Amino acid sequence: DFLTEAHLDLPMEFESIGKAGSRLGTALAMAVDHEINMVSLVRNLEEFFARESCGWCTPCRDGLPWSVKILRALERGEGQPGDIETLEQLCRFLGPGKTFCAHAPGAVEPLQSAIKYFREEFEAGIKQPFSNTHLINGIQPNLL
Amino acid sequence: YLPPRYRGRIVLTRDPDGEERCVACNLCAVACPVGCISLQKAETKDGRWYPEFFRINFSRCIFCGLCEEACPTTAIQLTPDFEMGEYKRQDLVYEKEDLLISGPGKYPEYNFYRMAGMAIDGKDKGEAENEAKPIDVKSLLP
Amino acid sequence: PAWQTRDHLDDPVIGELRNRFGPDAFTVQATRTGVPVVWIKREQLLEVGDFLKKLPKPYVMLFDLHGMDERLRTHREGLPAADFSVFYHLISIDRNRDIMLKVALAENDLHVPTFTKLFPNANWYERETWDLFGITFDGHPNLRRIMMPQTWKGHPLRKDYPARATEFSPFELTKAKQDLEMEALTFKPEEWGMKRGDFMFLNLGPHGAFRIVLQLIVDCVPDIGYHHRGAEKMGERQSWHSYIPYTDRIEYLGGCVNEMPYVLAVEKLAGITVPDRVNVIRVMLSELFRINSHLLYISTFIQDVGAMTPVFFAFTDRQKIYDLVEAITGFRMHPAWFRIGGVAHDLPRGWDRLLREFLDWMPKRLASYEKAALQNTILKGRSQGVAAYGAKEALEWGTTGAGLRATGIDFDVRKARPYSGYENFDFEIPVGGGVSDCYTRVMLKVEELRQSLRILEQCLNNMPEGPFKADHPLTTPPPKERTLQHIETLITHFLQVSWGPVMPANESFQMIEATKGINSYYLTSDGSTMSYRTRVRTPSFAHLQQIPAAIRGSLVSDLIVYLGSIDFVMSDVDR
Amino acid sequence: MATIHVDGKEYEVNGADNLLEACLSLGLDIPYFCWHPALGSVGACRQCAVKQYQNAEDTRGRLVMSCMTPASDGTFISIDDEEAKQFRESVVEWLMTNHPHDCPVCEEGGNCHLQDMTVMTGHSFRRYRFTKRTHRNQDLGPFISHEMNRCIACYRCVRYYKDYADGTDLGVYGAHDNVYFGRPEDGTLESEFSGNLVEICPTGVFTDKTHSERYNRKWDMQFAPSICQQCSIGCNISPGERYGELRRIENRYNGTVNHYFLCDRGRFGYGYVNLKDRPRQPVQRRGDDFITLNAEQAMQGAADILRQSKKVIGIGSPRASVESNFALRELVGEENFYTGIAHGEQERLQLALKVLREGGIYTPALREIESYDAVLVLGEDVTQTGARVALAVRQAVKGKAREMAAAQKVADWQIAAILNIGQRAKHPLFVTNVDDTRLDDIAAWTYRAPVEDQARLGFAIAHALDNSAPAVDGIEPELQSKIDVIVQALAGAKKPLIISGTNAGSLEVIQAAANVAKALKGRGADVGITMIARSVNSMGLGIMGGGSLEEALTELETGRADAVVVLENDLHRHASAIRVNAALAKAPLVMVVDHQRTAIMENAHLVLSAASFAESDGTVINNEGRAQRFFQVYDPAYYDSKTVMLESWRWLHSLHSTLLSREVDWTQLDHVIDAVVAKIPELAGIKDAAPDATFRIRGQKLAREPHRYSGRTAMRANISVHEPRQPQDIDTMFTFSMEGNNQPTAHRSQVPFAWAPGWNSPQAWNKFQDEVGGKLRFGDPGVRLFETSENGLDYFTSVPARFQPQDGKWRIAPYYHLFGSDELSQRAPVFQSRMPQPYIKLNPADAAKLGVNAGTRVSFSYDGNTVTLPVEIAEGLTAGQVGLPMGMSGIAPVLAGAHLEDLKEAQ
Ligand code: SF4
Ligand code: SF4
Ligand code: SF4
Ligand code: SF4
Ligand code: SF4
Ligand code: SF4
Ligand code: FES
Ligand SMILES: [Ca+2]
Repeated sequence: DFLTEAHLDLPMEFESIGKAGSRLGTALAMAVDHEINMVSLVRNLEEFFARESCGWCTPCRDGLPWSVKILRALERGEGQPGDIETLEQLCRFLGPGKTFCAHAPGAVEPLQSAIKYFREEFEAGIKQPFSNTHLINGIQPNLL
Repeated sequence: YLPPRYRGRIVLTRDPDGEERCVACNLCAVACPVGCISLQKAETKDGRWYPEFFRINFSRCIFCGLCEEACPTTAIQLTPDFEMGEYKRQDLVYEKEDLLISGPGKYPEYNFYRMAGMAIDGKDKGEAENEAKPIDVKSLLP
Repeated sequence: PAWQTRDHLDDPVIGELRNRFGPDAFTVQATRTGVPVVWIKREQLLEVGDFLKKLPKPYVMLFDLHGMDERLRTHREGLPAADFSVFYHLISIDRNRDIMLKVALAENDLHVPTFTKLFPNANWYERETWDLFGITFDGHPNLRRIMMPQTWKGHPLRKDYPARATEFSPFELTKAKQDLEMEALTFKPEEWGMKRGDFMFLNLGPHGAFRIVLQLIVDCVPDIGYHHRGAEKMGERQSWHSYIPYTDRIEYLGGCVNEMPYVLAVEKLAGITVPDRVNVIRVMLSELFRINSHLLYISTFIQDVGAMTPVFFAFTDRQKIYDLVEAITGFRMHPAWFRIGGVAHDLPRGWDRLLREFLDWMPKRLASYEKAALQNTILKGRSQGVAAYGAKEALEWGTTGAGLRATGIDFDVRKARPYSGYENFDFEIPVGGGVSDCYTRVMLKVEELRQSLRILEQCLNNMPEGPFKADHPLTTPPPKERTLQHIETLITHFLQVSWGPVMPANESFQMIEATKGINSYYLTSDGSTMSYRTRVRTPSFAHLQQIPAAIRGSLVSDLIVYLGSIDFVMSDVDR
Repeated sequence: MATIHVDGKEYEVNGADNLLEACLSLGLDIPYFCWHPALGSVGACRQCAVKQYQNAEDTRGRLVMSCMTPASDGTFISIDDEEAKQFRESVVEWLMTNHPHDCPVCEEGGNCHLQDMTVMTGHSFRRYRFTKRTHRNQDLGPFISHEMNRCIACYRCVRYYKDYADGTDLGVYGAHDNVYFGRPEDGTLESEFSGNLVEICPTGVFTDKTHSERYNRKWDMQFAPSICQQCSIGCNISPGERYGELRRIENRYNGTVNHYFLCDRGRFGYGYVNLKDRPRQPVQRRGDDFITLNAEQAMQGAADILRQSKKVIGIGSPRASVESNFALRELVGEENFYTGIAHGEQERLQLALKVLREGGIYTPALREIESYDAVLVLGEDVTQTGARVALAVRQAVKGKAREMAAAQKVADWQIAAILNIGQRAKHPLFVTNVDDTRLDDIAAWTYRAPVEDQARLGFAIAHALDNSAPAVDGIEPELQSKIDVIVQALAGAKKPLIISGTNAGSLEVIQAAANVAKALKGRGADVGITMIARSVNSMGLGIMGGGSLEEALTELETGRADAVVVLENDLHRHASAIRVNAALAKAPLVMVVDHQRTAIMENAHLVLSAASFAESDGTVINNEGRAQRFFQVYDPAYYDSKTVMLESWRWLHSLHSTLLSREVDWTQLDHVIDAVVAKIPELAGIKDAAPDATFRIRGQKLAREPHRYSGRTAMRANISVHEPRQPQDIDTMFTFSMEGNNQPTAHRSQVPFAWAPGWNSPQAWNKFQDEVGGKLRFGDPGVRLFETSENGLDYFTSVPARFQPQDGKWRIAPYYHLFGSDELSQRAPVFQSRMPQPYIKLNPADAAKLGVNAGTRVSFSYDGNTVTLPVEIAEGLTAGQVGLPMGMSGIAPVLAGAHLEDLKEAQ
């Protein structure tokens, strides 16, 4: 999970990074500066995680490509208003014990932290309304 | 004067490309409460499902329109025409040549095969709506 | 929600039953009927029944009495061990509450004591239960077959009895010649009713066709069952969705009024609360059909006892109502437009101008009807005191509708137990001065027709926005535009129209105010895609049962006038 | 054993089971894809998710998978928990993102497990707006079509094909969301059990190609409980009919015999019913002209000539029912009744019967085979004849890995852990044949030898197990070493299985297998023995008895038999064609009662239009000795009114009454079965195989059609718009309609088809079982005619001499094929391409002496005839032998063990 400048001055132990909302991992840290768009950074991360799925279990094999396609829409500015709430649901349902191994829980850990700390750049992607259906002549639709 | 939604004579319609719209899925036959539809699926060398025969017993039909609303291709529709009458009850049994009309009827633009994943002539894999190109397992890209 | 499963233990009728018979003398069933359901033993049936008749706010009316087979019912958790059952639906007007009593039976001993002494309307109901099932009601005076002919072997609502005509041998006319010879030799063996008796026994056959054997009036005996279509049996051989056309043909004038109790009952088994636009659309179609039926009753009433020359203009007005119905639904009669969860389509875009043209057109005609009927003297003189009854006679024979309202009992279903969003409308309930006769009933209908037009005025000006179908997985069928493009919607539509929607195992019950009286649907689900038991309570059955009690002491002309005044149709009576 | 708490309620369940198979047995609906009762739990699809609490007071727990979670004592789970329900809906939503819009044109529609689970979760609204992934398809042969777009990646196909069925040519390819299930390249699926993939796959990826030619939905089918007629195993089947033609073959669950799986010959070999060449009316010859008769005319015409005859003989068939052979036996008398099989085939069948009835060794059912610890297969090429036994033997060989895992406290359902512990360790399996078999990949040792050499190894194993058994002198040290390997595995086994059969064509191999079983029985082992017979009612016709076909042909050509009534028999398979056609020309009256068009009906004087198994009722007795009833699927007179197809027992009983008293008697089925029980005590069990036609489920008759059956007023409306009466069944408890009972909890054993509310797929069989993967709820249909005898037999001392080649004479080594060797199923058009080209197999040294190579057409002489075949080369075939394909068009199965006098290159 991503951490902020406020999360420095904090020791590099397993339970100290654990109480800060993240995991200590390999202990090799990566710095993100002010010129990297967070949505593009997460989209690069999820693209790696989606394509490195072994394909055994459904919420990794099929859940993660949906997250990638939403982030590509957010990065280009084609995001729809239900998209961010889908990313939240994906993170909840790809947690520990719901998938077959720990690959998928590790994949959603950057995604859920970046929405929590940087929601404004994710909200900036939403510039188009919701439409996943096309009109059919002679059939009046069900108007919500 | 008849309204557009009038429930008279039952026809089978055609695609805008000119093929028959019925894919012989048998949903209209099972959804009919009177059991007045019999049909059998046939398949072209192209791979397109179509009805070998389509038979409606209009002596039994009550014109409820449950067949039209069951159809997932808009092939079967009810038209504003009540002009029917016969000397023999056997002549109330209509075959596919008495039912298949020259155009699309009430829904001018819907084509089911454009939606469907199944491959027929003119639509190979990835040529349907919201469908990507097939990627082989041997592809170099991960 | 208004559909969740309830045991109704907080109803005050159960506590006084506990304090009278003990806690071990009955058993409470949790249903979705909206009423308490209690299983009693047949040795206590009469004691429990006469106890509810002298409660301090007593249950005065036996709504329905019929049976269930129950042998093939797999989901029977909590019920006592039954091979057959008989249910008794009772109604208290002063509490605005109902109770249902269920008596369990074994397959060898189909015997229960008759309920006729307490409630007189039970006589025809027990004969039908004897006809369609094989339950014998001990103490019944003339327990003969009321639906099928007297040589018919077999009880057609038993689950071992085959439903379809194709399963039997066809009309080879071996039995047609014998029935023709029997009908030709129409003689009285003094078995067709009480038949105590010098006396001229005459059969007279006349909006429906039925026979009656009259003593020349010393004794009259209706013979019904000539219009039995097996609608109740048909519910067992049709899915929940494909049964919907059969609902429209219980009453021909009813149309979408007839579909309303069935879809509301199925929606209780499904657990569906519909949107507001569905409520206003369903109320709109039901008040249009109610206006059409009331104009038919007023029209035909003026023609038989009066000059029919001015009132023939009402045909043009009924043509306008049929053109508006087939503009909305598609077809003039038997629309089959109500769906589980909604309606079949949305309203077409030019509906408002046609309805506004009908609402502008109607008051001039309506005020001409009021002038033609309220102020007339000849028909009023031929309709006052002609086979009258009061409040005590209405509640005994289960008479509802304009009859019951013509007495002082203000009981509508749209106000007492609101359904389909009727409680968000401004309308009044007309009521008589305590005497129900031929003049009072017609005057009440003219007042009801004006209130129905008020409901249609609020529907055009307060038509809300949104869907015509609920968003729920048991909404059958799904919206078609989503079905034509989306696979999960296509999958739901595929299984719903073919195998059927799966209703979980429960019992639901809805009552509506019909065009004539109160029509209800009591549906039982065994967890399958078809109904296990479908019960249709029609008010015309009770109204036609009431006529020998009131016509006794009158002429044949009074019989014809009384039959023309009562709200009875034989499709309702025989189903 | 264990008590678990589900959704507040409390239940009693088996502790060894996992939570999915515990809760499905109680009637709690949990959705699932990747789990199968036969295959075990792997945990892939994540659809079976439930919320598990630590105790009764824990309010916030965790989501587990019920297929992967043991049902321990003290378990607290909630299926209807809101977080569990949302997740289960999401799993369906994730599978729906890439699924094609194909349900109207998908053959799985209405019978699709994915359709049922999508509705059951309650996911009906699409949110995904992006593109769908697509796949190209493969050609998988004439039986199975391929549509990879519909795949949900549940991995059931590969787990069935590689792990369970031990096929080698199906795998998973790719990675992430691009996983592809199929073959490495296009071509026919090589496994004999490939066709179970249509039931195993929960979607429409693998579908029946033979059914998609004449497709109809499941609700329009008419079903009956039937038995497979293609070999002797007796697999229970549910054939479906629409518009008067048999449409598909479905597996009918029977927990004692076949359970979830059929072989490919059973599943796809049904096409002979649908032939246009079958006789539909009785036909009487007049010189060259042919006259069509009705049922009354045929009986009066036949019995006039039969009254004038001085002796009438009857020829039965192994592929005819017990009621049909007995009625034939009742018409000519038991002194004049012949079985219709050759004398040598008759001698092997009654010896096979003798060891089952009098050997004192229990004969296991087809599912009981999977519990045995050692298997010796002597002579029976069991994959090609009796294919479901080979599937059952593969599961028995995997019992070693189950024993190791049980010692390490791994649960029985955790299949990937058990397979990892195993690591190619197998229970020992020793097979003997004339060439290589399809069991060679799992066999501890294969022995390719002539049939006398296979018997001589069998007698030597018995002598090395017991001193009292007769010995085989002349065994070389190389073979002697291997005999010690087999004997130490057999004697060290706790439960050995001995398999042989009549298809090897040797009396001595069957004698050697009873000696091995006797020697193991004396040691204290719980030994079972299994014999495979040739046809569906081979064991039933052997219990009835009669003289051989050769004796019948003698009585014809020596003038004593004036007439002959052949019943469902093509005599060319069992005896020489030239002898049969000569002896049927001397007879004044030849009568044939067959449902198939055969060569002997050209010169026949009267042909009666017999019914096939789809149009008939009757009892067949399988290789185990179990009597099983098969019911009629459809009335053939309903659609075509000129069709006079009656049962063979109904034609022969009526003919006997017209012969006696000039009045036809169309009898009922229970009267014929009652007649069998009185006259033949050995067939007394057939009365209890099924109930009679007065059996009712609370007054209801058992339904053949699903309750949503369609087209009642339009099916026959092109002939007459007036609806005909529904066909009436007086023979059985079933009705030719949908107005009847098919409840899962109905007290019956004969289930025509499985359907439940919310379960339209083959997964609806879970509602009909007591525990899932167990037995049917009220017992599996079928009864064993004989129990194990108190005392056994003596040792057979008839040891054959060692095989020696001869110059000129060539021994015929039998080769069998699943798609060619059976009489009815080789006439199916879909089997014409699946069967191989006719060949002749030679040793390389013998083809070098003959001067030929692979592909050379060679000519030989059998019985004065000449057949030319192309040569194939067989290294495992020993010299002096000649491989022929048995049961083809031209090569009769009586040729096994025969000799070819002349062999030379064709010119
Ligand atoms: S979560 Fe693990 S097991 Fe599941 S698909 Fe991803 S990598 Fe494979
Ligand atoms: S008309 Fe429509 S529902 Fe009927 S078979 Fe054709 S496509 Fe299917
Ligand atoms: S309109 Fe109704 S009765 Fe007529 S064919 Fe269609 S479903 Fe059957
Ligand atoms: S596999 Fe099932 S869900 Fe998919 S298209 Fe076929 S029937 Fe529909
Ligand atoms: S092909 Fe069928 S069985 Fe195999 S993984 Fe795909 S859906 Fe499952
Ligand atoms: S093993 Fe024999 S009985 Fe079973 S399906 Fe195969 S051919 Fe039929
Ligand atoms: S069925 Fe349990 S995870 Fe697939
Ligand atoms: Ca029969």
